[PDB]
Amino acid sequence: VHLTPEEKSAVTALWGKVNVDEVGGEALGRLLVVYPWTQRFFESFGDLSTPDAVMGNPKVKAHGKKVLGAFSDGLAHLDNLKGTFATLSELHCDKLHVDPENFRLLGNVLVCVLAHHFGKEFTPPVQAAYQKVVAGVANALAHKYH
Amino acid sequence: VHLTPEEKSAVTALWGKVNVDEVGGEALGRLLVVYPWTQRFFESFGDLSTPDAVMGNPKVKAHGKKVLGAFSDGLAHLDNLKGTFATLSELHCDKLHVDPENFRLLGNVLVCVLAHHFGKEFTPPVQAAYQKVVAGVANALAHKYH
Amino acid sequence: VLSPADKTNVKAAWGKVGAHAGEYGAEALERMFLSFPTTKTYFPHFDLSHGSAQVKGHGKKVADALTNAVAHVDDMPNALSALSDLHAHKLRVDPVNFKLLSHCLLVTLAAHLPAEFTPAVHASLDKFLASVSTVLTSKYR
Amino acid sequence: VLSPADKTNVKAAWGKVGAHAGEYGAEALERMFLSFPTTKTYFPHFDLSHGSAQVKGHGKKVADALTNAVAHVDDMPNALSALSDLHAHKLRVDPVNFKLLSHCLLVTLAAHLPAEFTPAVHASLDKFLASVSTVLTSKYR
Ligand code: HEM
Ligand code: HEM
Ligand code: HEM
Ligand code: HEM
Repeated sequence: VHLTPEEKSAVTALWGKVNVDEVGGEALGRLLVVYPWTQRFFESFGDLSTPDAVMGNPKVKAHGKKVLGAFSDGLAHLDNLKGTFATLSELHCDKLHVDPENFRLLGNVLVCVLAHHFGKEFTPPVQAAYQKVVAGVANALAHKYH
Repeated sequence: VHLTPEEKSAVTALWGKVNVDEVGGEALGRLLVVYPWTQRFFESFGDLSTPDAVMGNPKVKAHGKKVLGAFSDGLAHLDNLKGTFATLSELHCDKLHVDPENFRLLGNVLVCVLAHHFGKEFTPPVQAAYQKVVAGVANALAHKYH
Repeated sequence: VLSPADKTNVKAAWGKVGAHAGEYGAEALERMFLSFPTTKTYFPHFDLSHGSAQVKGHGKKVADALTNAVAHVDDMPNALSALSDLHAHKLRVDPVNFKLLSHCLLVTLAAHLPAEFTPAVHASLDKFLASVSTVLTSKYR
Repeated sequence: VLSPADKTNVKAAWGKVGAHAGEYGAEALERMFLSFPTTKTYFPHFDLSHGSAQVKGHGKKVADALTNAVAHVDDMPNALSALSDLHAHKLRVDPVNFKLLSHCLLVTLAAHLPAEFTPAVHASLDKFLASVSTVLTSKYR
């Protein structure tokens, strides 16, 4: 992503108050709960029956960790997202075959959750910047199902 | 896009059977009839009131020529699609603000159309080669959005 | 689909919204013009700038509607026959744009309901706006 | 959203389909795994080579399902219940794949029914398949 620098800063500074141990679960959990067909990928995690099930799923928890952790890396290399989600894309497009649209989804639910934590602080202009970040990452794990 | 040589041939083979003066409009008209909200972009065309109205409008048939014509360049350039559609991508994204979804929709009605003319001859393998093409064209057109 | 449960939270959450409905319908509108400029193309006869009064006006209109739909959440097809015609036939809004607005409405709700935007409610709200969107574009059928 | 004119044309198209239906259904699967390889991913216990008697048997089943749907057009949610559970809950198909198969069915209805395949008709089947699809995914939204 482009991002102006006032954008460059808002994404960041905000991203700096994120308990990653925490958001990456919310996000990976909400997804499983909101867009249910996504579950087939994580049959292995176990009981995803209810939201509370999903939410209380430590596996769900530990994984969202992994995801956001990738986000921060990506978030760090806006300039060249492709380098970063290198192996990432291979995995999703290739070994797993996950429709890119989903990636798109994981992103929006990760905006939705930032809005939840930071309330007013998450501003329209702020959302705007993140929205840019999200598209980038998406496209970056995508352009491997070409 | 990639394509097999018995692929790259076959497309081109079938294409040569195309009555360019015609196919362009069957597609465009059908797009407008099947996905009515696309009419927004073509208000200046005259009367799109009905299918027959649409299917018969001369501004539609003429422009149907221009578009098919774009397809022919692409075929001659099954590599530098990006390169090939760069300028159109500009018109389309920056100025017309057409959603990229609409290109997939167009290439998919032209496939229907080819199927329409050629019957048994547009076997599944043939379709697939075309699917490849149409898709490459689509990404190509939507470039300026990435 | 609006499971019973679904209808509960829609009401519970919308009810929570109350009179802020204007604000939020404006916040939501605003969120959309910025994150997705492509949508701005349908409001040429408007000032889309921040302070903007024209948008506020329209935001209330949206909020109101969401409202009358939440009410007759049970029969939004009749509950929206007008707007439906207007969006489909008059405006010929691309159906894609609905998904972008719902998202920026979601993101407004969540912004203003921390104790209340649970992964269950997040879900129900998500389903109903889709419900809404379906109707609003059903005439494309 | 499935006007009579719509229910009338569907009818005819499928009317002129007859017994080739099974083979037509098989042809669409085959065009779909062909142009949309990924889809192959749901059919691992399947012989997905050119003459798969399996593929043959399915193409039948699917078509059979459409005939039914066509038959209960104004009651699909109900005529198609079972599958909705099969697809959403059991198979968990990404809703997307539905658009691919209809596109394939269309392309096969056209390739075979040239004379009937007319813009309006094409427009009416598209809307048809479009509902069949929506219903097969209701368990989601
Ligand atoms: C779009 C943002 C995403 C990011 C940043 C992301 C990141 C990751 C990471 C870092 C891993 C683990 C690699 C390893 O440790 O070896 C992973 C694995 C995986 N992801 Fe994603 N992912 C994303 C989206 C998705 C989506 C949308 C799905 C499906 C709905 C998905 C499903 C999977 C699955 C099944 C695995 C299993 C890998 C394993 O367990 O070793 N991911 N992803
Ligand atoms: C997807 C593949 C497409 C191709 C190859 C294509 C091709 C073209 C061409 C060649 C032109 C005009 C160039 C000229 O007159 O010099 C054009 C213009 C236009 N296209 Fe596309 N088109 C595509 C898709 C679409 C879609 C999906 C839409 C709308 C939903 C669309 C809407 C328009 C409009 C409104 C114009 C107006 C041109 C004018 O100012 O006269 N196009 N396109
Ligand atoms: C749930 C989503 C939506 C709701 C509830 C909604 C509702 C409404 C309402 C209540 C009005 C005003 C009706 C009147 O004045 O009688 C309206 C007008 C309008 N809507 Fe929407 N709408 C929605 C989605 C959209 C989307 C996604 C777009 C495209 C960005 C859009 C574009 C417009 C435009 C351009 C107007 C015209 C206002 C004017 O004439 O100045 N709508 N909508
Ligand atoms: C036109 C819409 C569709 C219809 C009418 C349809 C119909 C059916 C029917 C009737 C069955 C089970 C029949 C039986 O065994 O008695 C079935 C199973 C299945 N469907 Fe669909 N389907 C549709 C779309 C899809 C799509 C888009 C996919 C994903 C690629 C899909 C994937 C499957 C799979 C994997 C099975 C079961 C295979 C097995 O028995 O192991 N379906 N479908």
